[PDB]
Amino acid sequence: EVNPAAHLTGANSSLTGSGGPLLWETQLGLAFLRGLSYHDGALVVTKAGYYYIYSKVQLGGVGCPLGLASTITHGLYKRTPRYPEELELLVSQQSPCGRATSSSRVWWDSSFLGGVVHLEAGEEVVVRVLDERLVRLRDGTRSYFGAFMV
Amino acid sequence: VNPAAHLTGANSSLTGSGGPLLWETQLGLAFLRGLSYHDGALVVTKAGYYYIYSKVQLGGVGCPLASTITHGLYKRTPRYPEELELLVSQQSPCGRATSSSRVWWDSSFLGGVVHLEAGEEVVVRVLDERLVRLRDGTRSYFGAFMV
Amino acid sequence: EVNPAAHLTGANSSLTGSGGPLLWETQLGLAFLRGLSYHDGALVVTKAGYYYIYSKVQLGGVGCPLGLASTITHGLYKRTPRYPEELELLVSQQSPCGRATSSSRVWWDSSFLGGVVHLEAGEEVVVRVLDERLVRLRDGTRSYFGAFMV
Amino acid sequence: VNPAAHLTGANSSLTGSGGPLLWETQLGLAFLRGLSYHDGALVVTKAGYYYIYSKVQLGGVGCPLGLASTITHGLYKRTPRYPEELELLVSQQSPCGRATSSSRVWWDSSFLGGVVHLEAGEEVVVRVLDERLVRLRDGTRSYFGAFMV
Amino acid sequence: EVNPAAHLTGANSSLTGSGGPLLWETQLGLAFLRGLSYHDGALVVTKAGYYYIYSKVQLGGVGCSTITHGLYKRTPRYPEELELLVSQQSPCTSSSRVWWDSSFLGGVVHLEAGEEVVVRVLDERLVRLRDGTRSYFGAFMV
Amino acid sequence: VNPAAHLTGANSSLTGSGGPLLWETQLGLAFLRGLSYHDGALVVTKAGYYYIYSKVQLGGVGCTITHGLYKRTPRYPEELELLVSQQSPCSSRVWWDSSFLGGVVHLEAGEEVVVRVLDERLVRLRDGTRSYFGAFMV
Amino acid sequence: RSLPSCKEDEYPVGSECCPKCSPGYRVKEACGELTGTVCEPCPPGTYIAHLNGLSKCLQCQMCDPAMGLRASRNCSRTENAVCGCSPGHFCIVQDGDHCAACRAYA
Amino acid sequence: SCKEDEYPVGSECCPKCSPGYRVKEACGELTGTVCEPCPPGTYIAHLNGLSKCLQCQMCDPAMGLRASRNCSRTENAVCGCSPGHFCIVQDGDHCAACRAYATS
Amino acid sequence: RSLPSCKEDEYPVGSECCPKCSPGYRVKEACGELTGTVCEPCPPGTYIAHLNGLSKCLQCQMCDPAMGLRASRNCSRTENAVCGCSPGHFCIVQDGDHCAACRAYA
Amino acid sequence: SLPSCKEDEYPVGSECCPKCSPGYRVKEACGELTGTVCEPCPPGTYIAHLNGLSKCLQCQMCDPAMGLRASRNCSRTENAVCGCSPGHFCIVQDGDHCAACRAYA
Amino acid sequence: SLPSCKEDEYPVGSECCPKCSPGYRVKEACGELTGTVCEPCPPGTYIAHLNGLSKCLQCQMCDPAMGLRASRNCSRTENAVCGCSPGHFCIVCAACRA
Amino acid sequence: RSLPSCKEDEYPVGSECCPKCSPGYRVKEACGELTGTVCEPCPPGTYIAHLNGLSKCLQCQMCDPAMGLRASRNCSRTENAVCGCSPGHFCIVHCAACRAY
Ligand SMILES: *[C@@H]1O[C@H](CO)[C@@H](O)[C@H](O)[C@H]1NC(C)=O
Ligand SMILES: *[C@@H]1O[C@H](CO)[C@@H](O)[C@H](O)[C@H]1NC(C)=O
Ligand SMILES: *[C@@H]1O[C@H](CO)[C@@H](O)[C@H](O)[C@H]1NC(C)=O
Ligand SMILES: *[C@@H]1O[C@H](CO)[C@@H](O)[C@H](O)[C@H]1NC(C)=O
Ligand SMILES: *[C@@H]1O[C@H](CO)[C@@H](O)[C@H](O)[C@H]1NC(C)=O
Ligand SMILES: [Cl-]
Ligand SMILES: [Cl-]
Ligand SMILES: [Cl-]
Ligand SMILES: [Cl-]
Ligand SMILES: [Cl-]
Ligand SMILES: [Cl-]
Ligand SMILES: [Cl-]
Ligand SMILES: [Cl-]
Ligand SMILES: [Cl-]
Ligand SMILES: [Cl-]
Ligand SMILES: [Cl-]
Ligand SMILES: [Cl-]
Ligand SMILES: [Cl-]
Ligand SMILES: [Cl-]
Repeated sequence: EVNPAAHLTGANSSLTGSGGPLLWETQLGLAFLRGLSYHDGALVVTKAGYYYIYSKVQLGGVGCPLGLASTITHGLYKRTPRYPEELELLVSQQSPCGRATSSSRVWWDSSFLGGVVHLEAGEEVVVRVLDERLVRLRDGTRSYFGAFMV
Repeated sequence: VNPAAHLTGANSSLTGSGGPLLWETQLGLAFLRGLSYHDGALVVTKAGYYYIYSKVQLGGVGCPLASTITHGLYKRTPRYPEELELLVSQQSPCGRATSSSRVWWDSSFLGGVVHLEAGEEVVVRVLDERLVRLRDGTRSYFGAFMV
Repeated sequence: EVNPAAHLTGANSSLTGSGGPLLWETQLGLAFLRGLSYHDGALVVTKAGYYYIYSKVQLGGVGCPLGLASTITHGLYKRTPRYPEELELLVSQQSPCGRATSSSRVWWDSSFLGGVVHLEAGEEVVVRVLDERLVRLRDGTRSYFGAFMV
Repeated sequence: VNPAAHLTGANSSLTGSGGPLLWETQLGLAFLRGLSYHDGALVVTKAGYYYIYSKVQLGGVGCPLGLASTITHGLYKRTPRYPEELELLVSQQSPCGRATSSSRVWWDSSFLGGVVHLEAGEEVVVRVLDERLVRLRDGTRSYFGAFMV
Repeated sequence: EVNPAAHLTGANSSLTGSGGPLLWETQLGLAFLRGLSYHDGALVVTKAGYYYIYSKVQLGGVGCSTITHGLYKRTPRYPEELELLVSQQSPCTSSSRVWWDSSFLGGVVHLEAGEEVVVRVLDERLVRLRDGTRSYFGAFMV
Repeated sequence: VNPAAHLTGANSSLTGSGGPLLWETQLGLAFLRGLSYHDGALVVTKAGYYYIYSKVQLGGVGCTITHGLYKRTPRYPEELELLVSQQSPCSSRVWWDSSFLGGVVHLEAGEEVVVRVLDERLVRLRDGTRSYFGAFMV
Repeated sequence: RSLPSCKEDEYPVGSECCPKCSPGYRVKEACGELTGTVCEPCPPGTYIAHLNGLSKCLQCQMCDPAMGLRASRNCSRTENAVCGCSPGHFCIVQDGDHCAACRAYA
Repeated sequence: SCKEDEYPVGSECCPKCSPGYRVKEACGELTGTVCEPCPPGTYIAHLNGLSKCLQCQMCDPAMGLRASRNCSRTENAVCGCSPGHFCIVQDGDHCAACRAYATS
Repeated sequence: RSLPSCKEDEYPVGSECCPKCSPGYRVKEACGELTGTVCEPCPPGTYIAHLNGLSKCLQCQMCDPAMGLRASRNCSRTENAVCGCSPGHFCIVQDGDHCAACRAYA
Repeated sequence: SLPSCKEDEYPVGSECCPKCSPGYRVKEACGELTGTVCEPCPPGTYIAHLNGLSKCLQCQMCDPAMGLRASRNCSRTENAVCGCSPGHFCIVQDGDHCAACRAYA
Repeated sequence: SLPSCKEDEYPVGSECCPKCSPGYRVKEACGELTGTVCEPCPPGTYIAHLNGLSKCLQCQMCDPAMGLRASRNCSRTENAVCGCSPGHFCIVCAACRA
Repeated sequence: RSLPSCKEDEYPVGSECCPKCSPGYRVKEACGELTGTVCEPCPPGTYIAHLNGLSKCLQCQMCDPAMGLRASRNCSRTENAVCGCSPGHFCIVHCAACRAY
């Protein structure tokens, strides 16, 4: 009785800039799927139940697009045929430049979330960050998206 | 059936009274499966090891008392007359802000595995409680599952 | 029958300064091992599989340490006899203080990561923080390292 | 013919890659006499003892951010006899810090020399830990050489 | 026609604290002697002639006057050491702040058979030994 | 015979005239062997590659030094920089610092090398052991 | 040349299709081969704005007075609250549709 | 139902261990609470039914702190300022951080 | 005190050692009693830099133009990519012995 | 590149001879019939990999006057590593490791 | 002690040889031929005067990290000259703060 | 068992021993079988303070006015200059440097 689990890793394709969700690697390096699928950025549930889902995104930059006004949103969202809108699950807000000055412009910060949610067969979870320009991809170890059934 | 719970930040969520944060247990994302709830606490029914977690969303329109925030998970047990700290974080966002009057946001996450006996309780505390920014249950929450 | 789990806590000897991993307490207080073991800072896997691994480190300071790098990592690493270097698994990059930080106030910042990884028997996981001078040890509740099979 | 060389600072010297400094080998003051060059390294043809040397000019306006407390300038051997570089001759400096007035120019030159044994096919390179400190000009201020003794 | 040459490296016995010269390693690691000898800190000349001699010492410490770093000749022709090549440097601060500074000297000097060259540093406690690559002493005939 | 020389700072070493440093060629540790000297310059006789070096002892009672080796040749009407260092020397404290350089250069018969220091006032002459200038063929 | 699917007002249930529930209502029991979808109203504090097949309603957002905010529109079973500025406050950051934080006028 | 000096273990109400002592073995209907002293570095300050002692806090020298009261089996350590340091952030009875006096 | 181990050129499979694959390749199948270790080369965008018993190659790092960087050496089977300044940029942030961000000339 | 020896060998003249184990240096190079003759690194030195070195690497010292002591001693196959002396805490960092410690006040 | 050559020639062994124009180096020294052959300086080098040099002089690089750019580029007859980048002012030109 | 050696006032030449020269003089020519050590005075700017077998004299030290120093004792063929403070000047750091009030 295999327990569903997955870990997907930041990829060179990861940031579409389309306003769609982030995409993720599923097969290479540290990424894998066990009893879950993937579709267009989404972990797709096969087996219904309660899943701990989690994501980390590594942020950083040389200054911010908006100065001390800049705000980041990092979230996990459910897509389901039962509703025609995406539903927020777990969301964080950060003020990434809040401590920066003009002579201290370069910054790095990670955002992590996790939580247990109920998912039916055929439902999907995706990760979204606004603004994607602050995501600093490296090699799949700094940004990632996963789940396992509990 | 493996116990699990996810509790969401609530209208009530802040009593203000030196008591812990309060949470919603049934509406929306919130649920209890084989754990119970009482006055802010997840209450354990089946003894074992649990991964407990909490996220709280902090923020403010600028910065007015204490610059240091504590966000913690704590155990209440008839085995000891004080709450025991389990997993605790400290944060300083206002202390180091370049502008005192800017809107700011910061999210505090923790989790870990702790051992819990039947009848033992876990609560979440934040000081100062007024830095917690409630919305719709997606940004501040409290959960657990047995591992 | 017994699902492997562990939780290891910061302790007086956690910060060796040797370029090696953090060490941890494994028995007293909140620390325990159940079906995992410990060796020089590592959780040692005995039963192969997929594990959620996590670590928290409490950072902070009075002012900012001299000569601190611009970027600091907090990460989980795999040691395996399949490779003579450690493999990065899950890493956060942060800039917690610098030049512009006031010499005179206390700052605090906590770093959490988690994720699922595949581990064979005899493989190990360790935690590293690039500059240990930022780690603020207390009583085992602010810095820690754990895992459980999923 | 006694092996000798002097390589000089050039616009490609500072790669920022974590590799060694690169050098000009033919133009101006640079030359190779019975030694070769490859990716920053002086490559030995005739086995023996060589005095090796390097100067790097450091300086700046202010101090680069996040500068380490200990900066090294050194000469290192690469050999097929070992899978890592071996340190030969190294200096530690603390050229500037967060206190350094960001309103003025500082300069400091680092020189080292010594005799080492090199076999045929072994290589010597120069590294500086933090290339942002290095102030290239025209080949007169930073350089790398050797001659057999 | 074998040209005398030597390179001697910092060692754990290098700093005697006795008012005498620094001592050095002569065989292990990167150290060697070729047509020169060694005795109590000194390179001892067998073949008379002009030598380029050199020393590097790595100095440093955490917080903290003048440092002196020198090469000196001992000769039966004079009851005292002759200063050959010498440098003075200022040390050093936060007393939480490390400083480092390397001192290099080189030059050509005439040496007869049986004459000796040694290295001295004052104050010896500011020398930061590591692994033989930071502080060293050598020569070759030119 | 392999050419070589070591020249020592001396009472006349700093002219204060905008010309190069001068040096002692015969007394104490100074000597010339197959090289000559002329108004501060080491003068080459036998052409080829030389390791040239100079040390200058700098210092002061309270308060950009350039220290350089230079080529004079009838092949060009200006001095040519060979090897040059910059140092930030320096309120009210005593300080010392030594500048050393060396390197291999090609010199033709008749060509000259000199040493300059700006500002010359910062050179602390003592007895020829602390500021010197030398070369040898390699 | 498309593929067949649930209608807009239906949702999947196995390989079948069941009718969606109305706004302000959630599914209590799925439809069966005789039986219709059984719907129940969203309890207070929650909403669902559209036809749905959700088992649970959506939590209403609170408008944070500490953020200089107040409800332009209270929550109802069919609609989320909307937040705008309190009296004596101006919006300092929009979040697209709505306002996120307001400051006083001194 | 347990009185003050007892605590619940399964179906039973068991006697508590004294301060400085931990429950090595819970009471059964037939065998008593077995109390053992906390090992070094840990403490329990009250009558208790804990299987594990509380870990004592470490006073961090890099924060300008030392132990003004050592950890014992019944009492957590308390922190105050190191010599040549003064308090800049205060908690309850102790400091959370001290800075050093400047000198000339 | 250590346990007995395989040679610097071998790696554990169960209770025995097998030979390690060369840099640039990963293990496709382990020794049997009478099968050599079958290695397979690293796929694009991955690398392994040493002799290894790894079942999966290491992911190559990306050099971010938004940080002023480009690859000064491209990922290869045996070597990770390495980053340098983009043209018209100079290094302004260091990470250990290498550049982490570059700034465009004004 | 050029033609090279296998990982467990190193070049001797125009040929290749087997490398010595970690902890050992080359005492005598291989001939056609005769293997590489190796010998253990003396105390104070190390070699951490298969190697063709004639001389061991010198171990680093940990300077008590910088508030340090060896947390791991030099051995034949491994360099010493430095950590704080008792009653000292790290105040200076060199990359991932401590370069100096300060005594408690 | 006299120069080997009159002002407009330079010594090459026993002989006195004609010089080469700015921007050109001596490719083939006088010897069997009474005359000199001159060839252009390669890119990145210069020679600014009448000369008997076998190698051209390396042009200086203007350091952006010091707030400098070339106000005059390097050419075969002239070295680069450095001045401030846009928005900077000379502090020493050898360095430029904004 | 002690070993043979030049006398105090002699110095080694080859396998043999020659007499040293007086302070203020250097060896111009080594002693021979029939001939004495030939010595010659040290030129101005140099000294030698003891009997010696040196081919060169030691260079006298200069006293740097710029460091607030004057010669208290001038250099001579047999002793080195010694420096102290100039008038209107007192020692900070023999004094290596002095201040004007
Ligand atoms: C929401 O409810 C409260 C009290 O029940 C009322 O006073 C308020 O005006 C309502 N707000 C709006 C915008 O309808
Ligand atoms: C705490 O215990 C230590 C350990 O021996 C002792 O040296 C120290 O003085 C004690 N401090 C106090 C305040 O009792
Ligand atoms: C690396 O790859 C690209 C093609 O993808 C090529 O244009 C570029 O020049 C290569 N870079 C290097 C440094 O070889
Ligand atoms: C390293 O060596 C010393 C000297 O023998 C020894 O006493 C000490 O125990 C060693 N250190 C460690 C941590 O093993
Ligand atoms: C030393 O000699 C100088 C120069 O001739 C002379 O003027 C001075 O008076 C003398 N001073 C002493 C102290 O001998
Ligand atoms: Cl990544
Ligand atoms: Cl919320
Ligand atoms: Cl802790
Ligand atoms: Cl240069
Ligand atoms: Cl050393
Ligand atoms: Cl001098
Ligand atoms: Cl609901
Ligand atoms: Cl307990
Ligand atoms: Cl315990
Ligand atoms: Cl693997
Ligand atoms: Cl070797
Ligand atoms: Cl050795
Ligand atoms: Cl020429
Ligand atoms: Cl003599």
